[PDB]
Amino acid sequence: YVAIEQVKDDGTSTEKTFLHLPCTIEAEEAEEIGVEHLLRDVRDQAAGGLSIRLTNQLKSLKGLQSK
Amino acid sequence: MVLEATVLVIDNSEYSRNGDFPRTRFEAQIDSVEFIFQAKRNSNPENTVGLISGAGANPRVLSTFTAEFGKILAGLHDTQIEGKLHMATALQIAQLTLKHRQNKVQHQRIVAFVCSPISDSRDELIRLAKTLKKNNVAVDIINFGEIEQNTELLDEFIAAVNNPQEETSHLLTVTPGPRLLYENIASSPIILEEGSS
Amino acid sequence: EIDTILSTLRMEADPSLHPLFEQFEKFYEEKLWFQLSESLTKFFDDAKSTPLRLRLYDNFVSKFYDKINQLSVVKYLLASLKDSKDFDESLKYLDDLKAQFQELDSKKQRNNGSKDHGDGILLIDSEIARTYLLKNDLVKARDLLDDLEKTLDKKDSIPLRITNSFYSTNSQYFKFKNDFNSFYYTSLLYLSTLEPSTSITLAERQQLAYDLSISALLGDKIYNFGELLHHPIMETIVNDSNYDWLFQLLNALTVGDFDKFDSLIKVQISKIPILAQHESFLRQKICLMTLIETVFVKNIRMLSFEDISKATHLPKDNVEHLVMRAISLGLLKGSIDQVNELVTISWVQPRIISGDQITKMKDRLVEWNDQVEKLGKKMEARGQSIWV
Repeated sequence: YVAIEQVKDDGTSTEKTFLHLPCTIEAEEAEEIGVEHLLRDVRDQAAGGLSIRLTNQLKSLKGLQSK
Repeated sequence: MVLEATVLVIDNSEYSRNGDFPRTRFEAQIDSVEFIFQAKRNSNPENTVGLISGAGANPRVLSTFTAEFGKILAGLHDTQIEGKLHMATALQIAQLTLKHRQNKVQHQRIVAFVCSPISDSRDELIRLAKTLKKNNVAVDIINFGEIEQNTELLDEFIAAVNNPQEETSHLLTVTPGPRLLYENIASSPIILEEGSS
Repeated sequence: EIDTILSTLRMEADPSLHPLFEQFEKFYEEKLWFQLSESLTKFFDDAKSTPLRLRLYDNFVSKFYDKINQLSVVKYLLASLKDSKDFDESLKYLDDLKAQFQELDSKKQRNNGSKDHGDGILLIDSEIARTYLLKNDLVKARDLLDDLEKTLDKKDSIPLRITNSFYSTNSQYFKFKNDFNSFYYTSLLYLSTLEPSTSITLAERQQLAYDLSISALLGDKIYNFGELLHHPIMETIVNDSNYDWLFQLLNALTVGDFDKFDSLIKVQISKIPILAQHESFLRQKICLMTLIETVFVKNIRMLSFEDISKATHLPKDNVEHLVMRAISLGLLKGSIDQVNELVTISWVQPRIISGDQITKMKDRLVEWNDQVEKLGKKMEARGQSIWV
């Protein structure tokens, strides 16, 4: 979230607020080789084989419904 | 003064610019702050002083505990005069500032300059007063902004605080009319004040 | 010296306006610079109506400025030249004040340690621009506004009063050029952000309200009625004479009834010379409004022309043409088929938020939510064993 300053136009004064910015992960190369080496799990979703993405299909629906 | 840490609250409400003390009251208070700090240092080197604001919506730590007039004055040299007193918020925060200390044997004292009437419910400050005193924080008011344009309601509060404590609270009355702010404070007990210790 | 000026002011003043004058003399003396500002502030707000202002302001602005907040100095000057119907006078006093702030900051900045003086700069320039617009030296005004806009963006934030004054000047220029759409859009920004100063009175709401309403009536794309109501301007007052007929036009649009609309407008055509000559606009506007609304509420996104013919109360020859224009503007987008006399939309402007329409939103997302549920449970069962 980034603090922005903008007129909230409704008959209300200038409002200061925290607007969502999507964020992602990223790893430095130097860290990353070591991240991968630490990890060795079969994953909830890796985009691997048929059976793995199939699990993700069941998950993706239940995702949307709560959402 | 021996084994004592005193945070000065500087309050630079909109009644700080009032030219009652020459040239203005705001510049009169710098002279006052320099006055208190050098006197307490020379007397005892274990005396320490920090500088916080009573002004703005939420207080600002400008300085930590120090025996350095340079450190205090650098923060003081640039400060706003359009902030405003919010005494109730300030009281609870001053205590928190005071937990870190050069050493713990040093007492807990606030000296607060006052340039404007209270801006808070009267009844609340009485309750806060009695929370401070358990932990033995005593608060000495150099009063001169309350009696400009409002009645003196500070007496109630000073009585409430007053209990056996490391130091006692004091009401020292300074006339808002011209007399030079540092000058009244030099004649008032500031180092002739005393505790129950 | 100054005392002689104060005595003249008191003699001409009302007994009721005596205590404001008497407070200026004592507080100045007492060097209470807080009350010196407070007493003054009360005076300029309402006693600006009276000529009392000329003698008290100019003298105090040129003498004892340094003492009080700079903001308070420029606020009085603003009040004095509001009622001033002289432009030589106006231009003089501004140039003079600007010079004074420049000096003032040399001492003041160090003395307080922190204290802005850039507030007064912008406001001066905003006033000067405006002076030129009324003098109809439009070109000078244009470039001063542009410069202010650049300056302003370097700052992260300014006071409400600063952006309200920028906006006010800009809105004035736009109604002068009769750029109706831009007048109205900038006027909205003005209302939201408005000065906490109470210079704005009920009569000042009314003055502004006739122009705002005219600009949007003659439009074909302005649909900010919901924002309008909620803004101070129409919020507090609706029950004046200006807001009898004018507000009924406004209502008539919203309910989308052309029969009422026709009745009112004929009477208003003799009385109002703006409405006399812009007859064509008023009828076009109402047509586009009912049409964009009718498709929206329907979950069906195609409706025949013939039903639209009924809805807009215009023959079917005229409806086909109107719909060609709807695409051009981009208020609706879609395709046109005259092999069934249909309009099939693929895009519809968001309509204004009303309790009724929200209710439709709530249903739609409930409905979809049941499909999701039904599917995921069926999909669980089939291939139960493999979910590795």
